[PDB]
Amino acid sequence: KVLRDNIQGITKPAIRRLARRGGVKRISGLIYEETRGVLKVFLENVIRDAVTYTEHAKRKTVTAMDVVYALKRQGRTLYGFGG
Amino acid sequence: NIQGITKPAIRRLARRGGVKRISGLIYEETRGVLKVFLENVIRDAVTYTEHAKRKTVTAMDVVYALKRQGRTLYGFGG
Amino acid sequence: TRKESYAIYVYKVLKQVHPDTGISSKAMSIMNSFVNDVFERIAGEASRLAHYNKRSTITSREIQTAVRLLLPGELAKHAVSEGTKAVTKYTSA
Amino acid sequence: TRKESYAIYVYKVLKQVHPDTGISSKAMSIMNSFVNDVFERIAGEASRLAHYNKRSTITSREIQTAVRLLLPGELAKHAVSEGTKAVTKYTSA
Amino acid sequence: RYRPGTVALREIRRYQKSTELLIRKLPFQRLVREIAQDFKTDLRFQSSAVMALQEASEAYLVALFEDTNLAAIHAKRVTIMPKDIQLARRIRGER
Amino acid sequence: ARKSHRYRPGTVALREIRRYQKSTELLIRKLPFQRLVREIAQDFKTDLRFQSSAVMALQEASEAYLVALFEDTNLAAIHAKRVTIMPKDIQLARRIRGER
Amino acid sequence: AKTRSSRAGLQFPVGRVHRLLRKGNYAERVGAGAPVYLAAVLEYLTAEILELAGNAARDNKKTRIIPRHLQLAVRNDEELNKLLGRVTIAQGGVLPNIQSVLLPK
Amino acid sequence: RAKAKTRSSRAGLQFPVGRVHRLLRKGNYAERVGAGAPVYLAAVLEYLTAEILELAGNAARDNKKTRIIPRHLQLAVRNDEELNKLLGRVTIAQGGVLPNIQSVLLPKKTES
Amino acid sequence: SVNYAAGLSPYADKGKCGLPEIFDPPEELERKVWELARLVWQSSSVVFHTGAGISTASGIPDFRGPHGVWTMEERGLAPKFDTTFESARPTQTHMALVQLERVGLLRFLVSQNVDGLHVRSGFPRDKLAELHGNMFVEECAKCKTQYVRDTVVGTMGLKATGRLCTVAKARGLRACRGELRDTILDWEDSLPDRDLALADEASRNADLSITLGTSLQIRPSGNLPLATKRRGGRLVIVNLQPTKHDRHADLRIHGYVDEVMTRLMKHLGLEIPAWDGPRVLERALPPLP
DNA sequence: TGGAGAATCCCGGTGCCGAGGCCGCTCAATTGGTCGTAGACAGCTCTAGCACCGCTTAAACGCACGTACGCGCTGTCCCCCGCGTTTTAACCGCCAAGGGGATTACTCCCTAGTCTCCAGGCACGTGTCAGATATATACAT
DNA sequence: ATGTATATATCTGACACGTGCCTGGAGACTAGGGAGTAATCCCCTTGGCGGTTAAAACGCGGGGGACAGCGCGTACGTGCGTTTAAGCGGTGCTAGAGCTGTCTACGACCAATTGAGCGGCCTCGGCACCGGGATTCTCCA
Ligand SMILES: *C1O[C@@H]2[C@H](O)[C@@H](COP(=O)(O)OP(=O)(O)OC[C@H]3O[C@@H](n4cnc5c(N)ncnc54)[C@H](O)[C@@H]3O)O[C@@H]2S1
Ligand SMILES: [Zn+2]
Repeated sequence: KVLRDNIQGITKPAIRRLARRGGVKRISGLIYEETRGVLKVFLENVIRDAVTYTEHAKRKTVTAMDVVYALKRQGRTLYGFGG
Repeated sequence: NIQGITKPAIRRLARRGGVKRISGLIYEETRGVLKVFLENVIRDAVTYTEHAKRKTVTAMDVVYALKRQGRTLYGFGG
Repeated sequence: TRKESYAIYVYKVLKQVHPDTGISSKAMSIMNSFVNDVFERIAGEASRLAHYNKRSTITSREIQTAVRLLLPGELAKHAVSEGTKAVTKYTSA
Repeated sequence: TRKESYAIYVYKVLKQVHPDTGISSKAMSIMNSFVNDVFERIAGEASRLAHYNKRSTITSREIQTAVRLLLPGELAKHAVSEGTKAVTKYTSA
Repeated sequence: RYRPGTVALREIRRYQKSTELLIRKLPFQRLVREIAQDFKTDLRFQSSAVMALQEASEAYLVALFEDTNLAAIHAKRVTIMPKDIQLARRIRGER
Repeated sequence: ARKSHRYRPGTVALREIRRYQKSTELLIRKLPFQRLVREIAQDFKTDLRFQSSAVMALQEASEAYLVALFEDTNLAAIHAKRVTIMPKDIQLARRIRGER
Repeated sequence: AKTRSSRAGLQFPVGRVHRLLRKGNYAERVGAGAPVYLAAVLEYLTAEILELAGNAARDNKKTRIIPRHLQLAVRNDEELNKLLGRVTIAQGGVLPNIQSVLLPK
Repeated sequence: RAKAKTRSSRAGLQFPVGRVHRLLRKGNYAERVGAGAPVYLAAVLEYLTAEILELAGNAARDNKKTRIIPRHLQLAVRNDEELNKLLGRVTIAQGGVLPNIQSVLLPKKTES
Repeated sequence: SVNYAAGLSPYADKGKCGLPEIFDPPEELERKVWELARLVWQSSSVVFHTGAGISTASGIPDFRGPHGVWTMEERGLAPKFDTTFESARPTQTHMALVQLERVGLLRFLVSQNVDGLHVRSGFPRDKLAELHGNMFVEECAKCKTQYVRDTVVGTMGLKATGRLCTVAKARGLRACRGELRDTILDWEDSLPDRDLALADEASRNADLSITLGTSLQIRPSGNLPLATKRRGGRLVIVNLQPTKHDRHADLRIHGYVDEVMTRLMKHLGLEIPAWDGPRVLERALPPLP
């Protein structure tokens, strides 16, 4: 129930695919840990805002609209989930 | 009238920024960037002024223009 | 309870501009979100314009100034032209 | 003309925290603008929070949530602490 | 066999043409739940919520990698290193 | 008190950096900048009167913007194993910032 | 006709726009001409984005519109891109492009 | 009527509660405003002002002055990570910039 | 006993290594300390000035003398040391000055040494002015809060030590996180604000100030007793080497500071406490009869 | 220059879940009328933006010289990349439990709206205090 | 005897304090509706299991470029002397910013009416998927 070190779930081929989508032709070995850390920080910010929205609404589920509002607050408005 | 921003002025701005050496071709690019930034801010401020039916561009209009562009400026009221 | 969406009017506009083209549910939801966001932007800017000048009513002038402040050049000019056309055709009849 | 500002209250707070220290007029203007900006941000976030939950009122809960969303780090924690203490003292009276 | 570097461009073209979600869904959901465990305990994420989180994260990472590649090319290189990511995040006001 | 020819090219620049990062006065001549603001605003609405505080606010905003841009440009130039900021550094800094 | 949207040359709901303006906590009073203007602007912007998306779909040998077409339409037009710079379209992907030096020589 | 003791005095604050209540009501943020919202908002504003002013006074002490100027406010803000994050987009007028010189630009000693 | 010669900066324009250790005849020294005692016993505002000649008796070498660190670093290479700041045994003069403050005769003290032995001797910190600094004191960069440590911070040039400020404030204002920099002035560095201000005030108010164990060659620290005699007042310069203001000196000694201070106390009938560890005390102790 | 291939564009067949149309209707949009006031319009004034000039002089501009840096070429080596086999766990399909989101009554406490009373807050005046500059005196060379 | 440094005095500016004046805030009050609070329903999330199998992991070799070093040209830094227009302090003028006064066109609100957009209903097809045929840079030669 207490999930641990799931950041390793973001594997080397996944970050490589993301880089290739971003136009990268060659990727250093050290890039993967840095990308994992950046993704973790971004997720922590977005999830903190979403959980704040949820807890204010007296709910116990993180609705998609909570994530949409959290992204909108941080200037990363997302279209395709309502709002 | 753009040349009023002299090379020593841009050098002083760079020194404030932290720059140690400045290529000779920096100055034109800095002038262009300044012109674009001022164009945007002035356009917003003049639109605000025209809306309020004023012939004078009040300072608060510039403050609101900057706030709209995500560059809130303190010390001028508002 | 039933929810509100701009699906019907987006459909009508799509049929008017592309009479032989469809649209996916995901694309319709994206368009609904876009319409909501642009409406919120314009309305909030109009409210700020009214509040700045001590006005208490969001008239067509506030909306015009907001749409001129939000959209870039060509988009703002076309939007303001169409809004003026709509108001003229509305008040006239 | 009747102008409104937070100058007196800022000066009172300063003299409460720094018994022997002045403040320039320009610095006072910056502080007044800062108070206005933070007030606007917190109030707007509270309004959006009220609109999301289909509520038609703003309460200490909405302001607390807005403070949590806006202020980062220990700043938000201590701001919430001070607001809660103020509200409980006010209600106790 | 292919001389190194030629299939990197092929992967670039293939993964830029397509629009699916690059990261695997289940590990990302586990990561999101682990992250959320820190703030409040025993949440219940809607599937749409985790899909939104994944879309946002993938878009953010693709944009960050594009900026990082621009920084690397500016540095007279072809390979992106952590310093390029640091530069890209610093020039954008992040961190 | 404290505890107590030609300069090598590079030391006077450091002295200038130390001097200008410890002061607060605006680093652009007020009259030419005011003329520039009037010229830029000329293209939008003619016979437009500017408050003095408006010109001062514009100057402060532009000064802060250019100083921040030059800070990012210097960081980019250092990243490229260099000391002299070039136009490509400014272009990269703006492009990463999102303005370009 | 009877409906305000019909009297104006629009397809968007003027009544719904007016109700949202009144209930949205924007101002104490809402002018009778504001809903017409706001609906007109929304209709024009939807028309523009849908026209570009449909053009992309036609160029993509597709008879419908999918998020990818919307993303391509938004990113391939400078004015809309500046308008929608801080938005991400789910399932929209990224505009295809490669750097000028990574190409084979 | 009895003696008019202001809401701020009862709350214990220094910022005005009645004024912030009026700003909330006339600001068009909600159809109605709670009776505890002005108190909480005023307390938060007072705390933030007190933090900025305390750091500015420390800055002025370090700079050898007895009067706060915009430079002291800028130094107080940019030297605190939380305030810098909160005030990231602001440009405090006449505040200058922090004294930052990159290590690479510094000269190399151990001469002679 | 780490030397503040290379630690300060490579630039060192001392230009003083030939220092004849002139010693006074015992009878002339006795008469001079006698007249100094007669003057000081009646002078009200008395402020002292301790340099790096007092702690030479402790064991840490001086700077300018024949055994001075700078002297050895200039003439060849032979820096000799015996003790350490942690093990630094306070000199009898430190406790003598502590007693002088206790009885209230010592109005103020403006030292320029670095070991902080006066602070470790229990001298009220509100009465001292460590112009150059003190190793056992690290101050918070942010809020200028000063911490007395029992172990040397171990840094030079006003630099971060690695510990964050650990004091808190009222109203819920967040506890500070200052870098906790050190206190020792490198060449061409500013003095400590109101410590220097208090030293100037005390020396101006001092109608009789005696400067001990210092050559007075250094900035302000050697100039305070110049101002102690301007606008009135007498200056007594007790030092072996010829000081930079002997021409302006109203008195002079050639002998051990320990011996002359002991004779001064014996004439005054005053006794001396016998050192301690880091028994630091800040608030001014009440005057004694 | 030429020649074999992995991967890619494209033609033919086609069937399911999603796009598209039907329709009853029920709550929201529409028409007409009443009333208070927010703002349209006109006046007055006097604040401050604007225009111009003379004198000071701090800064801008042009040139000269040299060195510190940028830039390019060349040579490791080492660190990725591409490919092939193992294996590791995602993915999908289906099924169960039950928590928690969503809707519905009752109601009751809280806040909008009014009115009256009056001290807190602002505009102005002022004098006092602090800081900076200039002059005079004393000391040193 | 002259030059420089320090100290004291005077002048100017800015601001904290003091004062009267007024209007926006506090106390007391009532009415009604927003939202607590409890009950009920069932949608969707969690959880599990099992099979096929797509993608991750690991190893191995080679070859591409990262990086360091060295050498050459020249562009910028620094300095100096000549220019010039910014800065400051004057007056002198007037466009229009801000306030006030008056009145009416318009938005809020309400009653009564009806119609159109939504939930659930079914029908039909666009393209993902499959088979193979022809085509483009890679790599080698
Ligand atoms: C930065 O910090 C350093 C510190 O603050 C002082 C150290 O030098 P001073 O104290 O100014 O002078 P100093 O070199 O100590 O001159 C005193 C002279 O006295 C001689 N001496 C040794 N022991 C003595 C006793 N017991 N009595 C009298 N004189 C004595 C020394 O040999 C020395 O010549 O400034 C620096 S810079
Ligand atoms: Zn501290």
